[PDB]
Amino acid sequence: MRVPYSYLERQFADIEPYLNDLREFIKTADFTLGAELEKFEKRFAALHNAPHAIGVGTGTDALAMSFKMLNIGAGDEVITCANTFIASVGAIVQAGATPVLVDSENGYVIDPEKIEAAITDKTKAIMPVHYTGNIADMPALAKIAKKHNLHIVEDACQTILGRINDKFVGSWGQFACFSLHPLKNLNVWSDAGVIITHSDEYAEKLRLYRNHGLINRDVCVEYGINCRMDTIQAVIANRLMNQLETITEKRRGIAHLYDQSFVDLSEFIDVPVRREGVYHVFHIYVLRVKYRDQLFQYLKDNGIEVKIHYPIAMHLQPAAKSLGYQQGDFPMAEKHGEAVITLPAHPYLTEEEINYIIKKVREFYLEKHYN
Ligand SMILES: Cc1ncc(COP(=O)(O)O)c(CN)c1O
Ligand code: NA
Ligand code: NA
Ligand code: NA
Repeated sequence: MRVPYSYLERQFADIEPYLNDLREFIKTADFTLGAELEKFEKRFAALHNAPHAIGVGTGTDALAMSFKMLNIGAGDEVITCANTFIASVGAIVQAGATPVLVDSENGYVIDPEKIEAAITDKTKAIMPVHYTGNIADMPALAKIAKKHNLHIVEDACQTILGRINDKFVGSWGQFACFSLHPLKNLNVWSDAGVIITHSDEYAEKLRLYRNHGLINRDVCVEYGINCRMDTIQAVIANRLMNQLETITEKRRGIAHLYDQSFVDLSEFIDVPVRREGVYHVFHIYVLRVKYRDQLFQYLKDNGIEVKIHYPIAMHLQPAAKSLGYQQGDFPMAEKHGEAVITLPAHPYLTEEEINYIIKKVREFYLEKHYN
């Protein structure tokens, strides 16, 4: 059996309804900041019980633009996690700020107990990453931010529908930033980002900033950039998001089945603790395992498209050299690169495929293929 990591071919196999939507959309020629984009934004904001969503060019830009709104840039420090995707740190640098790294904890998110030690006179914000779809410990982070007068920007680019009990992501930061770039639980056919905020003023400012600072075709009130989400992609999003809630819950269901299927293999497989009240959206299903390289080769040889997210931690990337960190600074993020593997875990998998993955993972260890 070959079990694909990507579900895109399956997800968009029933293609005609999308093409039909496009056929009608093209007649309107409403390509730029059009009605469909506003429709999308209102639905997306509502999903997170927030008053405003602003569609922008990419998730990375969403983060950088959030820092711009907060006047965070040259000479400022932004604390984030050493265990994350490059764009998290890239966005800080794009804004002109200096990224400062803190280790992760049991569930791949920023360790709240390690944040204060990293605070300096230059710190202006904390940027927790809701990494793998897990939600950072926001009440703890909010407490720290309040104590030190710091802004929070939530990197939710893997975390549409993320929530802790009564509070959706976006409840704590001035901004929460998301991505619709495939793959995501809600993905369009290109790059796209979204900023949500509860601030009327910041929402208005962002709508100017994403569109050259133009308040109308004749007047630019303040220099801005060209960074808006495409109206035509909002067409795609508006159809797919009809399935967003079901996609996300089914993905959680698969993750739970995996958690249960490996519970007796704690000698070989470390399943992260699932924190109470935390609606982990399982963007990816990541385990820490023994003999990781060997397991990876084995599963691949058996047709399962496993991946590693990611082998080289932020502080060990060539781009990060000038930050001055060294191997040993971030033990959790370092062990992560050595130990993690990601299993295909998307809701377009068949029951047979999911069972096959479980069988092969167990078999590797039970039959001692590591020897
Ligand atoms: C944690 C994280 N933050 C930011 C981004 C950047 O998002 P985008 O690809 O839309 O720029 C990504 C990638 N989607 C991400 O995984
Ligand atoms: Na935590
Ligand atoms: Na996804
Ligand atoms: Na496009």
